[PDB]
Amino acid sequence: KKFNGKVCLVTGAGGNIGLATALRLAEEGTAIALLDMNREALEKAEASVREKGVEARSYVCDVTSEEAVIGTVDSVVRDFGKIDFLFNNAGYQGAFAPVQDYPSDDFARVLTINVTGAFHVLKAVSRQMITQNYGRIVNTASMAGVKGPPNMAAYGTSKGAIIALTETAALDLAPYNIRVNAISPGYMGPGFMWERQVELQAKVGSQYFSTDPKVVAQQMIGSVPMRRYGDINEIPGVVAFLLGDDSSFMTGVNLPIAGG
Amino acid sequence: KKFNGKVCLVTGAGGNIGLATALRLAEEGTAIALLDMNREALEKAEASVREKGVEARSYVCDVTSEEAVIGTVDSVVRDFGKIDFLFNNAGYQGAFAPVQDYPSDDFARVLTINVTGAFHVLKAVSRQMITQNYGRIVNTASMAGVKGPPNMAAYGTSKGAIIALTETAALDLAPYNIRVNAISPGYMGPGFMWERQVELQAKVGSQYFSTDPKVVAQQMIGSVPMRRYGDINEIPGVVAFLLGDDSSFMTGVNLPIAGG
Amino acid sequence: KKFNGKVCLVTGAGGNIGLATALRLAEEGTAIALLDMNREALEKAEASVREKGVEARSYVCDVTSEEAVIGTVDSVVRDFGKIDFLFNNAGYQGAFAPVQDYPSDDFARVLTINVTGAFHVLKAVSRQMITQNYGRIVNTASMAGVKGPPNMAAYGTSKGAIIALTETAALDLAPYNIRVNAISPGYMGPGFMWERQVELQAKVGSQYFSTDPKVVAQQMIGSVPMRRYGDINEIPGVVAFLLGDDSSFMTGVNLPIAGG
Amino acid sequence: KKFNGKVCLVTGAGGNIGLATALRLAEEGTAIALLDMNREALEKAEASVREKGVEARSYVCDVTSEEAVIGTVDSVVRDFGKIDFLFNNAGYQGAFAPVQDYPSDDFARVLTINVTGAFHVLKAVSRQMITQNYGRIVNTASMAGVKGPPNMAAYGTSKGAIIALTETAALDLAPYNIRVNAISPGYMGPGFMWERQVELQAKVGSQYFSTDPKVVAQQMIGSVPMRRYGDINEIPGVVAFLLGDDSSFMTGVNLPIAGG
Ligand SMILES: NC(=O)c1ccc[n+]([C@@H]2O[C@H](COP(=O)([O-])OP(=O)(O)OC[C@H]3O[C@@H](n4cnc5c(N)ncnc54)[C@H](O)[C@@H]3O)[C@@H](O)[C@H]2O)c1
Ligand SMILES: NC(=O)c1ccc[n+]([C@@H]2O[C@H](COP(=O)([O-])OP(=O)(O)OC[C@H]3O[C@@H](n4cnc5c(N)ncnc54)[C@H](O)[C@@H]3O)[C@@H](O)[C@H]2O)c1
Ligand SMILES: NC(=O)c1ccc[n+]([C@@H]2O[C@H](COP(=O)([O-])OP(=O)(O)OC[C@H]3O[C@@H](n4cnc5c(N)ncnc54)[C@H](O)[C@@H]3O)[C@@H](O)[C@H]2O)c1
Ligand SMILES: NC(=O)c1ccc[n+]([C@@H]2O[C@H](COP(=O)([O-])OP(=O)(O)OC[C@H]3O[C@@H](n4cnc5c(N)ncnc54)[C@H](O)[C@@H]3O)[C@@H](O)[C@H]2O)c1
Ligand SMILES: [Mg+2]
Ligand SMILES: [Mg+2]
Ligand SMILES: [Mg+2]
Repeated sequence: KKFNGKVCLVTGAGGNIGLATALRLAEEGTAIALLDMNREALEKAEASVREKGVEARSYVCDVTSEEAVIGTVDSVVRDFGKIDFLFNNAGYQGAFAPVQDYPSDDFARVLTINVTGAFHVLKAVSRQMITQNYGRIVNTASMAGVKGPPNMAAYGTSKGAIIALTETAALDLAPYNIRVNAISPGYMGPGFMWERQVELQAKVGSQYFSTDPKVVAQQMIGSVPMRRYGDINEIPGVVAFLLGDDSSFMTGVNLPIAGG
Repeated sequence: KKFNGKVCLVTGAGGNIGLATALRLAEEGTAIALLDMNREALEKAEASVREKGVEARSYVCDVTSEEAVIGTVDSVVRDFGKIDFLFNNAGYQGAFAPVQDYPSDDFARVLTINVTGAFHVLKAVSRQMITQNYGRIVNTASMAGVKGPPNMAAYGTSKGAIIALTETAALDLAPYNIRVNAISPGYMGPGFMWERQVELQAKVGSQYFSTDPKVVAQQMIGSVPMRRYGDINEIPGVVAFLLGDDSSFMTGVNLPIAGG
Repeated sequence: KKFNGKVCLVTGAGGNIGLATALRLAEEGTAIALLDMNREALEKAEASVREKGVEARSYVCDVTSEEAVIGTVDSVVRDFGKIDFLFNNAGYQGAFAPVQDYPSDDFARVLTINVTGAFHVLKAVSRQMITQNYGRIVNTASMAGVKGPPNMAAYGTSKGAIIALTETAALDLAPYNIRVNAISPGYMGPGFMWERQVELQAKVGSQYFSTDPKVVAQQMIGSVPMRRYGDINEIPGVVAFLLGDDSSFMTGVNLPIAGG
Repeated sequence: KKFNGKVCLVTGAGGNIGLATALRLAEEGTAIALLDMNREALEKAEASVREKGVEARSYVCDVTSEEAVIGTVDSVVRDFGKIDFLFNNAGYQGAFAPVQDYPSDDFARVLTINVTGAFHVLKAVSRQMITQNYGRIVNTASMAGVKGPPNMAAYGTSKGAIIALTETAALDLAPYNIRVNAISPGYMGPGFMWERQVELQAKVGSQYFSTDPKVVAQQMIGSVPMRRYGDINEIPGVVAFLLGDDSSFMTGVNLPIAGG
């Protein structure tokens, strides 16, 4: 059971992928600092992680506020003593509309949470890892960043930005024994947020998907070679691999988790 | 002269690549709407363009203001009647510092001008191109967005965003006879933008470049297979190719202009 | 009308893309050396080119035979004096079958004609260009090389090899004022090639396409954002662009011609 | 210990990466079927594997001979009963020379061993895996296939072919619960295969490296962000990740193991 004595700051920890990844890292003996802007979801997640029997604490923090991020990371360093791993995962999906009708205020919001916020967290945590001369970081990008999808102007651009940020961060931090990589999930389901993407692409009425949500879900699944959307639980193991020693000579890489 | 009869809106038109491209398109016959936030630069550029024998006009506009962009685009349409081509090129280079010390305010600034501003222009202009059922767009990305460079966290992420946005826009706009592509210049020189980069990279003291500017320019040119930086004038032709009919079945692509 | 005085060796010249491209280069004043193994196709192609009014000669040659290629290039050099351009285009589509039943002999044949054969030509011709300290080369790859398609194991591998060979050759030949690039056409129609692709994909019965050829054609067209296959006449201008001076700082690049 | 009861066929099992990978898989409880053309290296390699306390057997076989490949695979299924995992790794490094001087016989030999032979193995084994409706495959590509390197025309081309072939095979075999992925090692040292690369690049005297072998080695390490070549033992864990359940929703992907 590796990761014993390791500490991981998970952002967006109250959400689907963040909670699922925290549990896996915990099951592995990792101590977890949960960070999310959503208090209710945060505490519900903290409870599920505590059972795993590892040390764990929560921090309500809006990553777009750098002052709140810096204070929170400092409280984390104070509460756990160090931050070995970072799963820089908080994010917002954005509206769905073709570019000519894309809500402009929403576009800046997507960039601010997904890029600037992810950067606030990476910067503050990286300074700490530098003092430790050790650290492994995984940034959550997306297949939308690998190839811009229809009606997702903002999100796609935010995730493509994350992929480049990951490469630049990998180069800057390499000298301090820190590695930085990214994961790019494709269609993940079910539950919800899969339903959001299905309903909202359907509502657009572009040539890319039907306006019938049941039909859209089939077109999306139908595009995956494995012919299923992925289960949220198929992501934590990729994260763990990128944080652990088997990826020791890997940095600056982006792993599609998309069924082909 | 192809392009005879066409109208191209060029943003960042008072700057290096923007002016060079405007001139080349004017030599081919296209009327030019120049857009830049720098009035002094615009005016010198507008006079050079008119020397080529086409109609040319200037619009002082900060692309970060959507209200200014929409106002300007409307005036461009009132003055020229249409907008056939768009060279979405205004940009800011950003600071040079490793990620752990990257100025946070600058980070948001780079993203707002390079991604949100670029998006404001793309949205307003594509609305007009849809009305025409005709449009060709070229977004200026960068080799920095193709692979994130050291000490350029914000700039590389902004151009990685432009590459994905170009893909999404291409998908969204294909049904209306609009194509959307990008160019990704590598090391281009001489001049102070080339000098700013040599100088500011040298200043960081990172492992990637010497602290001596003469050695940094050597290291940069020495990383290019053609062993020379590119001339700014080796960009206009590429933009013209992506706007004209020789690229009629290409959209959503990104062209490296980098020497190998 | 540039290319006056230029000499272009086109392989696969009797073929569709080859003849289309030779005509366009002839229209720009370039003299054409036509190379193909198919004599009937060649003579009809040559007649079409001469009609353009430029110097032209045909060479029956099987590119898989290095000795035939060497002797042929020597003859083109005596007959025209030099070889400024090369469109390394001859190719074979291969069988269509899922990998577990892909015909092994055919697999080897696809690699020999599409890779080894293109390499024989590229080597022989680059020697002449180094002697002239000038040359521009375009290799015909394919979207199947950019992303391996279903049931096309050999063809995809052959074009993915062409994309790498193009990058190495660009590096190797850079010091001699030689540029080497590639084009990657996607779906092209109508005609024999298109009919074959559709028909043979339908016959496989794989999950990727309908078993009814009428539907398979619609599915292929349907996968394209521009919602049409491309016309081979949308390829010559791209080759011409990669050969001429507007691409002067571009080498080692691969241009998708795929509709999105 | 996952993989208890698993059987993995490893080709090039007498070589560095193949032996290192089989040992790691044996430590996880995997029975190894070692395949190579060199009997003596197989003997030593199998000796090392046995010592991990798992069932292991060796097979002398030239992957370029399809008849030998099918016969060997049948024997493996007879001796172990099934083939759950495949590490398709045998390969030949090729000559080192600028394309214009690349030895043509060697060019073909490289393709035949690295592509056709890997294909022979992939085909025969996928047929078995289809029978089980279960299989995980890892093909060894290389960073040379990700971007064509100077003086390695044949090798880069063969590895670019492997990456495309990996994508096609992932599509073809996905319906039978089989996944196919690749790894792309960068600079791996020390040893004599690394020394061979260093010595032969130095020998070419191209502009890409020093002519002094000692300096070449430093230039290669210096191009790595992590500033060190990777250890061969930093590859096994990646292959194991790609064969195990943590990569359950990943197929058609290529993982660089290159230091940045
Ligand atoms: N679900 C998918 O299919 C999918 C695919 C690709 C990428 N992703 C990405 O994975 C990550 C996690 O996504 P999910 O699937 O877990 O969704 P999710 O909504 O359940 O979780 C995202 C979490 O981040 C939090 N968050 C949002 N804005 C924040 C802010 N300003 N400060 C702090 N926390 C904030 C939310 O409150 C939420 O708990 C995101 O980056 C998302 O874009 C998801
Ligand atoms: N020079 C290079 O080597 C290089 C390499 C890769 C990409 N680029 C990109 O090419 C484009 C043109 O760059 P350059 O080389 O021409 O530099 P430049 O500074 O000369 O021109 C950029 C121009 O955009 C304008 N601009 C900046 N912010 C603006 C705003 N908010 N609103 C309106 N105009 C604004 C500036 O006033 C300037 O005239 C940029 O997007 C740049 O990032 C340049
Ligand atoms: N047509 C398409 O849809 C398409 C799509 C992607 C890539 N391509 C590639 O474009 C190129 C030309 O395609 P096409 O559409 O023109 O096909 P085509 O069949 O019309 O012509 C190919 C030509 O090459 C010649 N040729 C084949 N083997 C040869 C050999 N050993 N020696 C000399 N000549 C030989 C043929 O005789 C023929 O004249 C090929 O490399 C092909 O794979 C075509
Ligand atoms: N060493 C590196 O730095 C590096 C980097 C990228 C990719 N690779 C690739 O990784 C794989 C492993 O290579 P290595 O590093 O282990 O070198 P290696 O020489 O130690 O092992 C290659 C093994 O394959 C065998 N082989 C060669 N031709 C064969 C044939 N026709 N039939 C059966 N077996 C054959 C060899 O005899 C040898 O045992 C190769 O595909 C190689 O090209 C290696
Ligand atoms: Mg990108
Ligand atoms: Mg015909
Ligand atoms: Mg490739």
